[PDB]
Amino acid sequence: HMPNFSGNWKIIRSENFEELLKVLGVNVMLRKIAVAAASKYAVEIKQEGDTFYIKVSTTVYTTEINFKVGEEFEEQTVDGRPCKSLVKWESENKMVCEQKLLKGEGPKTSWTKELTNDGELILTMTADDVVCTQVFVRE
Ligand SMILES: *C/C(=C/c1ccccc1)C(=O)OC
Repeated sequence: HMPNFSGNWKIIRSENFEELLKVLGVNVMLRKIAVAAASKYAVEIKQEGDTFYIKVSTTVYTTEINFKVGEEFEEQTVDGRPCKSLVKWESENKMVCEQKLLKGEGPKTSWTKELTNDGELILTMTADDVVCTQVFVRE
């Protein structure tokens, strides 16, 4: 088991989170409470080959996804709406996920995760023209 995405990550920066949530139509007071909650984001990943288990948690809330690169799975937008998601590799250490809402119309959502050369995990989340960036380090 060589070094890959696998491991336990804690956030150290969080740029544009508030504006992402605005685009997704979250009200001011909840955006502010979500920004506070976001400085305790922790991520646990177990990666085997193509196949991923990911646990994202804050203080009061936790979610898990399991997916295979290339195969459709069901999950949620940053704002809770169910969606069909599909993950593709973009390079050795970057994956990108396109999301389509199960029900309704709304903004085009996507995320990426990427391991950098100096051992950080970077997560981007996109809603239309707005890009949120979160940097994590090994716990
Ligand atoms: C890693 C991750 C990111 C994410 C961001 C926004 C919407 C859905 C997913 C995730 O969900 O892993 C559980």
